[PDB]
Amino acid sequence: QCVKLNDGHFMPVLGFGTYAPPEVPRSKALEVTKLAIEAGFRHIDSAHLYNNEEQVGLAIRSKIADGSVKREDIFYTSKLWSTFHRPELVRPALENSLKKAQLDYVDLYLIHSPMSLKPGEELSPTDENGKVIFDIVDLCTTWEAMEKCKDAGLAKSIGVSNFNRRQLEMILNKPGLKYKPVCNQVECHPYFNRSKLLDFCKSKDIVLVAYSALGSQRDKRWVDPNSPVLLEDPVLCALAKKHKRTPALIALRYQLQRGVVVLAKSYNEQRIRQNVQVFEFQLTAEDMKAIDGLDRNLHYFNSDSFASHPNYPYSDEY
Ligand SMILES: NC(=O)c1ccc[n+]([C@@H]2O[C@H](COP(=O)([O-])OP(=O)(O)OC[C@H]3O[C@@H](n4cnc5c(N)ncnc54)[C@H](OP(=O)(O)O)[C@@H]3O)[C@@H](O)[C@H]2O)c1
Ligand SMILES: COc1ccc2c(c1)c(Cc1no[nH]c1=O)c(C)n2C(=O)c1ccc(Cl)cc1
Repeated sequence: QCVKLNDGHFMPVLGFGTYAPPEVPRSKALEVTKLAIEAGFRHIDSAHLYNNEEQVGLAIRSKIADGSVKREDIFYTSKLWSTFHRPELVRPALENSLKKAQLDYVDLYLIHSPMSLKPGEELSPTDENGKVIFDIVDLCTTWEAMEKCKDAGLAKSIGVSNFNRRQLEMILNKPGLKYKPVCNQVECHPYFNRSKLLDFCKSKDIVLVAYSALGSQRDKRWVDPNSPVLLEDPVLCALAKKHKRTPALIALRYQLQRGVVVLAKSYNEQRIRQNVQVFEFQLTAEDMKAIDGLDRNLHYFNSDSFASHPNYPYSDEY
């Protein structure tokens, strides 16, 4: 149940999403990561941004200690936050994630976003007028620092997140490149299916990893409440009824059959266990075309405050 990455390592094709908004107590991340491993999740997606790597690492430690898994059975992802793009900050940021999680390595380290921010430990640097402070960094130099993290053994694989085709090509065409990104983790669901970007990634042996594949958590700081609810889509709901599954399972299976590695966040014990049932049924070729028809170019995150960023990913066609 894995895909082979272009560096030879293997990534489980279903991943557990661990982000929860700050109102959720941090003990929950510990509890649900254990439930996820107990349910069969082996790929766990975290990040410095999520303020939960300590709890996710504790959950992994606990399941290793009780004999449920070994460390090599777990695929753990962290991400470099955008205030750490300057190359001298990359390894210290990774080492800090490893210390928090009490891991010797991450299986995957990503550049969280191409949209560089003012360097510092402050995650949301803002000016005297409350505006986020951008930074200008050559992401090829960030990538060179990521490559050194892989050679140092601290990350088994390295990749990117929220890149568009042009930004991927900047890395791929970098002189003296040693490691291609193994993946590009991007927003991907039936209302924003990234088919052109997926075709490009396939042509370069880069895995597309889908986040907000269930339509996001609809956080009201970020999500227009008038945006359509993905899991209420009539086509998804009709397919769920036809297959005797759930709209969530349809949305996850859609990604698996188009060669996309799919993440699924749930902090609910029964939904966690439901999502691993994605492997138990199949969509027909006609089902897949019907879902392909749902694309609305819908980004669940209101990105107006970032649209002026030089590395804003959504100005290009893809
Ligand atoms: N690289 C990035 O920039 C980036 C951005 C966004 C997300 N991510 C990663 O992707 C992960 C998931 O994306 P997401 O956080 O946007 O959430 P999601 O996977 O789109 O799921 C969204 C909501 O679906 C609900 N859900 C889960 N399973 C369900 C089921 N079987 N039936 C019905 N509802 C179900 C969950 O609510 P309950 O918890 O109540 O089940 C969750 O809040 C994140 O946790 C994070 O790891 C990365
Ligand atoms: C749909 O929800 C979204 C969408 C985008 C998101 C996020 C959640 C999150 C935060 C988060 N929540 O859960 N896990 C995560 O990492 C970030 C850090 N995003 C980006 O950086 C991003 C890239 C391009 C653009 Cl234009 C805007 C934002």
